[PDB]
Amino acid sequence: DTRTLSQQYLDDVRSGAIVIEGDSAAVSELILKRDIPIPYSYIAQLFATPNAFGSGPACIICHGSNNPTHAYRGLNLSTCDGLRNGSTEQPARAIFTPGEDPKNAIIGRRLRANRMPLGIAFNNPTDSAPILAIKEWILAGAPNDEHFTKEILPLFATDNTFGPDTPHCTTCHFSNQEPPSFHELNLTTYEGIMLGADSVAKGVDNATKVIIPGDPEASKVFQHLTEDRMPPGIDPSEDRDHPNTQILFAWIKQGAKCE
Amino acid sequence: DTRTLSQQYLDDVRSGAIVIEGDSAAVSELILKRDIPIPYSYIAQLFATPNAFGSGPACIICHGSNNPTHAYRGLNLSTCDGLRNGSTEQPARAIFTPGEDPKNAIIGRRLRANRMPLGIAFNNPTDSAPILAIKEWILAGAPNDEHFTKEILPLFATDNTFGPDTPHCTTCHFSNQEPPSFHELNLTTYEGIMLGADSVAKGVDNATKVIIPGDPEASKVFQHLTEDRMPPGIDPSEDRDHPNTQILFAWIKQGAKCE
Amino acid sequence: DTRTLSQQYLDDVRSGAIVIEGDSAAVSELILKRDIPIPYSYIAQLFATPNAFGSGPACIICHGSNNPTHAYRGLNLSTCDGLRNGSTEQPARAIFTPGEDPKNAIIGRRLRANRMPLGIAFNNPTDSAPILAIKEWILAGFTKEILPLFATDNTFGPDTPHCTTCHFSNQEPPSFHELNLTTYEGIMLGADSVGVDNATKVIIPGDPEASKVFQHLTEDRMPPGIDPSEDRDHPNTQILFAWIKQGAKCE
Ligand code: HEC
Ligand code: HEC
Ligand code: HEC
Ligand code: HEC
Ligand code: HEC
Ligand code: HEC
Ligand SMILES: [Cu+2]
Ligand SMILES: [Cu+2]
Repeated sequence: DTRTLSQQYLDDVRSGAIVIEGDSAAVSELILKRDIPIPYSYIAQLFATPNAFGSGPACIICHGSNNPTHAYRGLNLSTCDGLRNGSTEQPARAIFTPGEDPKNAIIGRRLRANRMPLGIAFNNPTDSAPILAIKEWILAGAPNDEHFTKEILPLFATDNTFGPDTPHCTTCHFSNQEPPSFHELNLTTYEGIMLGADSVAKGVDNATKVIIPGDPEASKVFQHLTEDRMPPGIDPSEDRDHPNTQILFAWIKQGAKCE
Repeated sequence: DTRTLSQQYLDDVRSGAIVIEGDSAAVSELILKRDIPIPYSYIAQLFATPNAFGSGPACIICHGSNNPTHAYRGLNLSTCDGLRNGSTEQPARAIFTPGEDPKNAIIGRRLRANRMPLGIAFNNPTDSAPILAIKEWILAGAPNDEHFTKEILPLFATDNTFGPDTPHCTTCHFSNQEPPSFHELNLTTYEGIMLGADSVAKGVDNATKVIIPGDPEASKVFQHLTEDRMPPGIDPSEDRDHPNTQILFAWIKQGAKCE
Repeated sequence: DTRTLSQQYLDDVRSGAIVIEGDSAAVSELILKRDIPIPYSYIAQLFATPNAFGSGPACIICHGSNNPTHAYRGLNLSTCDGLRNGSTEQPARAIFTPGEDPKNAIIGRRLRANRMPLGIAFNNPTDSAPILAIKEWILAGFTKEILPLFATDNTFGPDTPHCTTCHFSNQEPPSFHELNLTTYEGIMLGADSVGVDNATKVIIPGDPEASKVFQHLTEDRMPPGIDPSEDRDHPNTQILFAWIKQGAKCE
């Protein structure tokens, strides 16, 4: 106990414990690192203010109610209870779990995860023929059979597969070396797809699995194929590590408290 | 219909009914088109936040009371009731009518209509001699008589008429061909003035009469001469179709409900 | 005199009393000039909103409480009484005085005074060897121990220009705010000597805290890491000062 915020700051400026890289810095090093408590009052404002996590209309316009005709998915982001409840319209689901890191919970993917193939517009269907094919393949336990090789593998290497005028996934995900291949993810072979991302620069048994056999809902490929970044139409190049995103995550790790 | 937002959406991307042009898109096709209900809470934030409709101070600073010594025109934009009442200081007048399209109501012109001649500074009087002349000419039924040709017609073709270092209207409004004449409006002759704008590339059925004989208050000419765009000093080139404006308009058409 | 806001305006467009220079103008000529009353409701929104005075996180995040372990300096900017009270943590002190101009008060300096040397990062210490050397000299009311620090590169932190880089002459361009930091007299005369006997005094002997030099050396502009070139006369700053001068009223 006992040592003040001011006291640690004076000590950390002294030790060089504060590192400054593309500030931002004020937030990572003085707010998150020292685990300062975030009031719901600030979070409420975030969901209610246009451009709060990146370019686009305020979240509560489209998600301002638990009535599915007044709000998409009957998701009410405008109150603390509404946030904690998540989507109401069938199929109902929480968009995060209080006290747990939401980085990969639904609210996190919707704020940070660009839909794939990178740049594809939201008015392309998320239940098209190929997506549904990939879905069934994952359900099937993600087999390396004849069917996969002829009917599934080329989806990652063929132009205009998931919408008009879009590049094959293989354009950007084709090796295990970062530069030039993003997240060290290789989608050219079965072996590469099941291996997943970040397999070199951070373990190989600690790879970020991108297909989870039997569970399409949790498979990062399927998610990126079917989930549009919010607010709809946001440009993929907008900061995925926006301070407001981070502060929101912090408030959730702290218990998503209502005061 | 009794169909939910989500359902309308999954149906609209499939059919291709969603058109994307320079977002904007999220707002026009998902918010306005689907007739989503706008809460007063958001509107309040619009009038209380600086730069909400384009660059400048928050509206409620200058319009925060029905007491004419605390607020210009005794106009209170800070409460729902204040909005509905409008300007209180004599001459008292509503600034919109609940349930009616406000695009050309007082609130609409003050957000979207740049004062003419374009760019003229707001510290130029709005009751100068030329304006009053034009006012009276419209009161008289806008005759094409001897008087008009001599005393009124040149007011649109003479530099520095409505203020210092301002170009003649005739600089930008001189034919019915857009490029080069703005809004296809011609102020060089009586015939052109009564004809009005937008009569050509979209026909005589999208014509916009710009002088309404017997009513200066309703004549778009008189309006542009006397009404400074808000907040004062806002650059003419600021988006005249700001999303928050479009949302403000929507809330008014829905009835300006206070919850 | 008993004319409404609207009436004063019409008289002022007519009189030419309204002057427009790089707007900005609406707030200086219509809000501040006519002393429109500023509501606390707006002021609260200012401390609660990110980027309200320039780039950076909202003030009430780091200063949201009178508990020095939940808010820096035990300063609560999130309530009206919190504001008036100021810093709770020792040394406890108010950050402004209601009814008095706050421009060079603590809240004003933190909004408007870029830390020196210009551009210096906030993770550089403010009780380092050179600065502490200087603190005692002002307390004392020389040439070898104090003076050279203003013409020396990398004095107060790594990769920083010597103060003399920007303050080396008598008039404005190329010397900012007409201040010359190379000699004893230029330092005691102060800035804006072109002045010359009402020049903005920059050192107050016996009082480090009111000496503008000590202030700029030890006080980081808020929010921390804000780029020095961000408008130092932000309209929201000006409105806040207006609210303080009006009595810092809570209703
Ligand atoms: C309309 C203009 C929207 C705005 C503004 C925001 N979102 Fe949204 N959201 C919108 C649609 C059409 C959908 C898909 C609906 C469907 O039935 O498929 C979504 C989806 C979400 C979700 C996921 C819902 C779920 O998994 O059950 C989330 C978590 C979400 N949106 C959040 C969100 C946030 C945080 C926003 C502001 C930054 C935001 N949305 C804006 C439409 C619109
Ligand atoms: C470049 C033009 C790309 C194409 C084509 C595809 N993706 Fe992509 N991917 C790209 C980037 C820049 C990123 C990083 C995140 C960001 O939005 O900037 C990603 C990431 C993924 C991931 C997540 C990886 C993780 O470690 O969590 C997945 C699962 C993914 N990409 C899959 C994927 C698929 C299936 C694609 C084709 C349909 C595809 N990507 C195309 C860039 C590009
Ligand atoms: C002062 C700094 C102002 C700010 C900020 C805004 N407005 Fe304003 N407004 C101001 C003046 C000096 C005037 C004209 C006064 C006169 O006596 O003629 C106006 C006028 C309006 C009106 C017209 C109402 C009428 O009855 O004629 C409207 C509807 C209006 N202003 C709205 C408005 C909005 C929406 C603002 C924010 C975007 C806004 N004003 C800012 C002074 C100031
Ligand atoms: C160019 C430098 C212009 C001068 C000089 C004047 N106006 Fe104009 N006007 C201009 C533009 C670009 C527009 C479109 C709206 C915008 O703000 O960008 C207009 C519009 C009008 C209108 C309304 C037209 C409509 O379709 O409703 C009117 C009635 C009008 N302008 C009249 C007008 C008068 C009387 C002028 C001289 C005092 C004048 N304009 C100058 C560009 C320019
Ligand atoms: C953390 C991320 C902060 C944000 C956001 C803001 N400020 Fe701050 N402030 C912060 C620190 C680390 C310090 C120094 C602490 C120390 O012990 O020296 C300060 C200091 C101030 C002060 C001075 C208080 C005093 O007693 O002298 C003031 C008046 C101040 N800060 C105000 C302020 C404002 C107005 C902010 C938003 C615009 C703001 N701070 C943001 C940390 C952080
Ligand atoms: C530029 C490269 C600078 C260096 C190096 C130093 N200062 Fe400076 N100073 C600079 C500017 C552009 C300004 C104007 C205000 C602003 O923040 O932009 C200032 C201001 C001061 C003042 C106050 C002047 C006044 O009229 O009140 C002081 C007292 C001051 N600066 C002192 C100072 C010291 C002690 C420096 C080195 C240790 C120093 N300055 C370096 C630009 C630059
Ligand atoms: Cu302890
Ligand atoms: Cu029906």
